[PDB]
Amino acid sequence: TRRIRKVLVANRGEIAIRVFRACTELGIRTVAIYSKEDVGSYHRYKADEAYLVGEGKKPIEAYLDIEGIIEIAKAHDVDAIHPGYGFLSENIQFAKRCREEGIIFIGPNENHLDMFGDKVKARHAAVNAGIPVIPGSDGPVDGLEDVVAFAEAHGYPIIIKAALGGGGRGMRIVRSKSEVKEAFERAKSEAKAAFGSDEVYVEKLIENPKHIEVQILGDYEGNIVHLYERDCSVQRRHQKVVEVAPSVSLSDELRQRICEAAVQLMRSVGYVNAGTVEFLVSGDEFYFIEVNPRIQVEHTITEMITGIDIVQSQILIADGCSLHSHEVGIPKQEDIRINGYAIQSRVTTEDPLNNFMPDTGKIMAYRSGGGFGVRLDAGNGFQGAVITPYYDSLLVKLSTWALTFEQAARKMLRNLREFRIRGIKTNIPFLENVVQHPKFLSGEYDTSFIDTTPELFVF
Amino acid sequence: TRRIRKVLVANRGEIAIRVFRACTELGIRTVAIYSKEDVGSYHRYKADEAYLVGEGKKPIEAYLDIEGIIEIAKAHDVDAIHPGYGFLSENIQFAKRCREEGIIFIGPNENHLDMFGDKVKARHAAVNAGIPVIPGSDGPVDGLEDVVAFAEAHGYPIIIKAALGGGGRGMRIVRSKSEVKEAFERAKSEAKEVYVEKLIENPKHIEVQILGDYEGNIVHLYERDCSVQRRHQKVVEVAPSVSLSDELRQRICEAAVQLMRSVGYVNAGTVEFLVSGDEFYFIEVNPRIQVEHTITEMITGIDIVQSQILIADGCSLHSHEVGIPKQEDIRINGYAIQSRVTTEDPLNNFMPDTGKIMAYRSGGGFGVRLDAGNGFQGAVITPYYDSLLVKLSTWALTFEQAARKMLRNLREFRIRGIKTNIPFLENVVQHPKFLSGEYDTSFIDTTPELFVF
Repeated sequence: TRRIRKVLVANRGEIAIRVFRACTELGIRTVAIYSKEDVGSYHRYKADEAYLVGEGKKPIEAYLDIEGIIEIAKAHDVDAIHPGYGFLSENIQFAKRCREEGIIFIGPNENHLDMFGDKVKARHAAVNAGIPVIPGSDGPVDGLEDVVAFAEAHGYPIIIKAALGGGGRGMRIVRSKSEVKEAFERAKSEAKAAFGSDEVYVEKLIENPKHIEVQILGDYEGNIVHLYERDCSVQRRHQKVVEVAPSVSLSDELRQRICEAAVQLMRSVGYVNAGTVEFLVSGDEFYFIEVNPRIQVEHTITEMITGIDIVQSQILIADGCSLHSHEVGIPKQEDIRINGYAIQSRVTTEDPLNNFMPDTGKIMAYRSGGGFGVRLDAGNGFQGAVITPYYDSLLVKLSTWALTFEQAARKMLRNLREFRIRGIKTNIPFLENVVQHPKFLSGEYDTSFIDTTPELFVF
Repeated sequence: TRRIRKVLVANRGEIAIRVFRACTELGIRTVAIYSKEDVGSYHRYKADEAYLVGEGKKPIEAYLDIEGIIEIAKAHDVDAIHPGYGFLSENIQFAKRCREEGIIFIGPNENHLDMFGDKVKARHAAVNAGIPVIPGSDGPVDGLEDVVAFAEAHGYPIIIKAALGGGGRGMRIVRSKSEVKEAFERAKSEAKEVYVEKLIENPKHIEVQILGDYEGNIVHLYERDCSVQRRHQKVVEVAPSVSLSDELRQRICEAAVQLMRSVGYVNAGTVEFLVSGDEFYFIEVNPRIQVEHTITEMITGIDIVQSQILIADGCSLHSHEVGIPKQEDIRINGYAIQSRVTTEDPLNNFMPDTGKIMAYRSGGGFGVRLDAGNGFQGAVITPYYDSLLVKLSTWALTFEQAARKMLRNLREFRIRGIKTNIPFLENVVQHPKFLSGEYDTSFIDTTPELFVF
């Protein structure tokens, strides 16, 4: 039976607002939480009722207050909590505590949150399921001949990483065999000097990939569907900037192989609810790299090309409904379709002329464009608002759909342009630069785009 | 260009919450007004701001205080007012004051309101546009032989009415020539000067949605079928009409466009017709939005309220912002049905029940729109307004499916603490005559079972 009368969103800003709408639409009452920091936040007011959480804790911590949140749910007849993204949404402790208190958790099961929070467990999950992964040594290599033969087996470019460098430091790229001997000896002595261990791993470098992600929905009855892919190749220093759906110049036969790859893995683990599978792509090959056991900021553009409300589905799936049930109403795979293109970006208070440091303060004048095929998910982008340093400094999330990619791009550019802000800086001039650039407009581009095109940083 | 940054909704309940949605989806800030009575009304908390209006007036008059509404709008920097339906939404003096105070009126011009708020002025605009109307004597008849001849030209059945009387209190049907002699004779004695009209009996009731811009552009969004009526009240609307020919559909829609173009109508409006076989007849223009507007949005995929706001902001029908395709490219897909759940107890003559809702749960889901009025747990339903719990609209690829969803969702409502009309709504939507897709305005009033429970 449907149990969910009232839902609490344990989150803030645009994604809280997003789930409030989904709830109201479904006839479900809502509960927002806010920190002292958010006593003036827009989201506090878009819920049917709001309660202060994590009092005396810090700005970020007050949303991590697992016991105070749950104390609120039980205190006000909450049946289920939506975790949105990016706070407790992937936290195992939260989910099982909900389960103990008899509060439903909109999201997959804990063994899902665990298996996909560990890169090793996931890598194993994917190989078990028959999906390709990026070739790497499992431990640190024994010696030079190992790196040589790894390279003979997988082809350069390769990359050698210090063991204790963790991620992101003590890494060395090798493009040729004439390059490997010195590059290895060096990678040892340098990791030993900087971290204290000479141990290094090797990986296959998949260079300048397209970053392709697939949306997934599973019910408790084992049904799985993909809502096709979103293209997240437009990135600055590896952080997402503009997502496109579907991927413009992705082979449609390649589109197929990828998506099936994603369902085959999620079915093999019986993923329940909403989740995404990420791949890196080069030519005809693709490699699994991550699963996000939750919804994502950019879910919007898939909803637009498919016509499926993803957040409404999350809730219904959480109350026991199946993907093809009357209420969820998602069709069989072969009848799900994409129509046109959709693009998203996120207007922030990041000052591109100040190393993108987030500006703070009070927005004196605020006005936006909007319209058909335009979607305005506001964070705290409104006139008179007070933007603090504590959070995601997100003014509004902007999603634009049109029949043709070219059209979707004009729509985005035109609506970034229609914005009038007074009182704080924003990242609009950079967003403007990115989506107006011939390379993006070409539909054909990979993850090296932004980092490699310097004119994007002239204002 | 565009000037709308803030809109006040001069209304309450579902229609005001519906416009609050559109506004937010456009980056537009929202203000609500509530009467003292609606101090715990849901819509008050759904707007960005909210101010008590008409304090010290009756409940209805509260939402009729033009000067109190203007005041709130000026004091709070409102650029435009949405009247919704059913209060000041057709009030020429309301639109006049807005223009006066340079406040945009989300709706057509004052002359549109005037000509279409009068049956005579309306009939003349329809006629002057080449649109068929229902036959009548342009004045009182001179004697019996004129009635005879009127019916010979237009055909029985005819209707005889008194002048000092009015529609209803002074009206008599005549089906054959045998009656006219005695009927005409009676009408003269009873009414004690008479008029004659053709009777369009058991007509289907079809209305066409129209939109126009300040550039002179006009599109229809096809028709809604409102035949299903209890005592001429609308109970269940369907779109598109299930058993209405395409030729006839096309003919009826063009009639609506032709007529609205000829008057330069602007913003949202509806042209009502009565259809009989292959003939149809103009009867009314609703120069505002209607309750049923949901089901037309659903089949066409066009957001009418948002188009309303953008059109009043100067935006062209086919501009980037409004985004409506060429008339020829506008399509309909699937079917949509609307129902309104109220506290009308059909076991107490449909008298509106009041009180505190102790328990409330509804269904919901894909293809289901819930436009809440005051149907929520812990709500207190007063006898003063529309007494609406929730306006229910369902869409599906086929009519049968859309009917089943509507029926299925009605059955999921759990309401404890007060009566509703779901018992009637269910009987109506489950009946095979309605499911057949082939019914007219006589359906409800000639099917008694609908009132057994």
